[PDB]
Amino acid sequence: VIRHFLRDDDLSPAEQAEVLELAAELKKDPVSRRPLQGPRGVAVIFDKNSTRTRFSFELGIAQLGGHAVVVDSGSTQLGRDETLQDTAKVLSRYVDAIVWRTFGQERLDAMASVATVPVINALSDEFHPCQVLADLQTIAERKGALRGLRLSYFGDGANNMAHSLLLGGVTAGIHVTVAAPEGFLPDPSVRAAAERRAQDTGASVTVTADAHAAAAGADVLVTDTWTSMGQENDGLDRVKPFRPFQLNSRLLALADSDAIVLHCLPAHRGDEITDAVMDGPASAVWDEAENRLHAQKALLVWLLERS
Amino acid sequence: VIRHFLRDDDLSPAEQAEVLELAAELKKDPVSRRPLQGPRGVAVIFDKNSTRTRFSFELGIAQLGGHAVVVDSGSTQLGRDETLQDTAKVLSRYVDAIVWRTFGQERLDAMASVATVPVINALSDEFHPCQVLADLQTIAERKGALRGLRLSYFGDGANNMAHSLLLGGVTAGIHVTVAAPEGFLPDPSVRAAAERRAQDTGASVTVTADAHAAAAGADVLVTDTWTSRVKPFRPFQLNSRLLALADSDAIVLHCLPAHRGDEITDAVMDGPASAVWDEAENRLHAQKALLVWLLERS
Amino acid sequence: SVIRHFLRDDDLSPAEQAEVLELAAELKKDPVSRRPLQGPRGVAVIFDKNSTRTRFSFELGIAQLGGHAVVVDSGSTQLGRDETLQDTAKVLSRYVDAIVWRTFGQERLDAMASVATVPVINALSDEFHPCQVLADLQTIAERKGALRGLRLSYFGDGANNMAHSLLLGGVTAGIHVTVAAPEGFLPDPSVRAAAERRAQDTGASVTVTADAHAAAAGADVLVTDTWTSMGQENDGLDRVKPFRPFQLNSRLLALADSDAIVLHCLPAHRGDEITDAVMDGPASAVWDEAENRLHAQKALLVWLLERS
Repeated sequence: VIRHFLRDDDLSPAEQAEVLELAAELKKDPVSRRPLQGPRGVAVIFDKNSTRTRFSFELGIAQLGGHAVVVDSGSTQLGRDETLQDTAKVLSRYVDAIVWRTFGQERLDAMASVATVPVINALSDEFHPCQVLADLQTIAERKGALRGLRLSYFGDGANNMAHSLLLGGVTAGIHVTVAAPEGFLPDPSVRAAAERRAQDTGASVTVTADAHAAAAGADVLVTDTWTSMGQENDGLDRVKPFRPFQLNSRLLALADSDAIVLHCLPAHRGDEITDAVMDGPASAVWDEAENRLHAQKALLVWLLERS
Repeated sequence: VIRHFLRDDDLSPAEQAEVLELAAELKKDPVSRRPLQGPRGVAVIFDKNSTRTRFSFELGIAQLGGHAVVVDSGSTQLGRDETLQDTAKVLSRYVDAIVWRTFGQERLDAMASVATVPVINALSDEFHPCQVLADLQTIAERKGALRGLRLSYFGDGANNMAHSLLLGGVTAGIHVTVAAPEGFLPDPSVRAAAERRAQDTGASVTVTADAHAAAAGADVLVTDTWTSRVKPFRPFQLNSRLLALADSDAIVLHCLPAHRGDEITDAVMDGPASAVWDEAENRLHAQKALLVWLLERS
Repeated sequence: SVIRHFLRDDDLSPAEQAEVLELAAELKKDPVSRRPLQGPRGVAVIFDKNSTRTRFSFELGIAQLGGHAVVVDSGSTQLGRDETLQDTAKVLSRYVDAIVWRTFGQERLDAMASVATVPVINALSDEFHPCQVLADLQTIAERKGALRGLRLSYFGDGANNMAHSLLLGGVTAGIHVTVAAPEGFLPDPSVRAAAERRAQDTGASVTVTADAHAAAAGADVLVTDTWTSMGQENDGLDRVKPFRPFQLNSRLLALADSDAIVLHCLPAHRGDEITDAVMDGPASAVWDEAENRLHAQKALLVWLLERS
């Protein structure tokens, strides 16, 4: 059985713990594991723009001994000239894993349904699970055991980061709160999956429109841009509902005195997060970005040896 | 004293056999040849979109120890800011071979006239010779000796795949048939070159509008998308009806991407005659063999 | 230690430039003998503008130092739009050991270098092209030996990146540099003054003239470049008539030293700034010059990495 990573709950709590431990080991010894020596190939396909995911996967694959074939948005978007299933079958003959940033989750599901190699979600409309592996590695290295920590996410509660912080966070035993305005709440199916997974780990799920209540006592405060490129023409004012949820100094003062701040980047300073918070002593955004490299190398090692 | 690969007949029958033998060796032992260790560079330039050619060349070059510099069609078109001859001279100072997917064959000829390193056609409007090397490797590993086999291509008989199956097929001793409607027949000078090469190998060339006759007794049945306007080609659809007419143990090939329901049906493409996935894999092995072979002769 | 960047030619002292150029000759002889980036370690190579020579030379050179170039080209969204240049520089510094960047305004390079924790290298900007001039100096040294006291004349637009870098990099090597350009197209005053100060240290000199024949006479090296960059195509000027007298043609080359060599960074517009006869003739060193982008930039990277 081939293991894929299309959503955070694809890993059990025990498996997630294995990946996060390998991530810590690979951060210490970054070229000690060469499962892709040869080089073996890995597909890294971008239907959307990327800086952090592009650099971290391309270099991480190289440091595992492999060669990343990076496909840009200049190539014809996949699924136009042939079925995604046909593409997955041919790519499986060239590479040992397929890393793909795309739109609908169903596109990832289609490729994983027929690929003979692991398929990894490098960002979809619905989830960003490699980002949250790096977030969890960052939280662990700054706070220790993840179980019982309180994490609050602020902004659009139905975007990929909100969904993956729910799923990935409760898998780690984190008490996850999503603070979002009315009409921007997590997908019900994702919320229910996080609630079921939380039963197994002692975690919990909270969804609230009360930003100050979400910030109070939190160990980790997280936010993300409020609007994806596909939502810019959706007809909504996507600024006025979110301003109460801005991660600013006043909000940070409400959290635990030792709280840290995460943001997957790119940040739009002055919108979802302020300069004072992002450049202040609680910010862990640069270590978080670095840990994309280490966490994704661990994920690849782990999937490859189980597939 | 420098060898290029712009069309299938650039290799003699004997040299094609050498490259195909190397392809089988490299498929068994994919990192056993490292002529590009260093790394030395290879340019891989795309004037137009690619999946299979991009992956197969980029990874194949890496597995020869080299480093492919992949130039995308999003980058400024080649020969727009300076002559192709100036580009060829400069690239020859950085890389040991130039792989190029373009349109007009005369562009490939211009590059190859001045480059001091091998130039390889990664797909042109006229030929797709690296695809046919992979096809020949696929046929060989399933049927053994190529000489005397019957291969039929169906559909648009005027495109690069039809031309290269003609030229590369007769170079291997294959009796090649193109089944195509009038107005979409092979270029006469390509057909004439194929008939000429066929005299040396025991091969032959047939061009027919009768898909049933072409399918009857065929050992290899091949098709490709119809446009690069569909009414003339429908009778040449590679479906279960035609396949039922072929020889026992016949192989089905399609260079990809496929438009399922047009030139080929799901039942044929997903059925037990289909070798389209091995065929696509063999782009990697056959192109590595081609590069090894060209580099040691250049 | 401090972090050394290479944004303009004078970022290297004369002694430091000599070290880089010596390393360039050593690496040309033994191209895989230095592996500071083995691992591989990453290097970012970002192109806000098109390139062939800089793209191939940096991507392969980095690989031959053992590293892995992450090449970002113009189809990926332009840097500075999705997030600040400073945020980008901080993030890249966590993934790579150096940042190579072809961009527009020099101030954009200054912004990344202010926050980056790794060397930033100018791979061509509006104001300078210092990696080209390192390759030019390597080529001249190959052909002529000692650079000190040679006479080099550049012809064409006196205010573009190649004129500025030939001034600064040339006098840093002890070369007497002349820029021959029509009035109105003269070097930036602050670059001219900086080159005059640096020339005083090396015994070199700076000359700026509208007299192309006088600039060619006695020269050891004649250099030109295209007259018009993309950003100037719509500046309203006739950018042909003023530059015709400055064309590097056979008549001009005949006025220089009988063993003079000809350089051109490429791409060339044959028939405008240079003629076929000159570019394809025996004085032309343009192909060696292009090849030396590989060697000189490898030397630069080795040198910066060991000091950062």
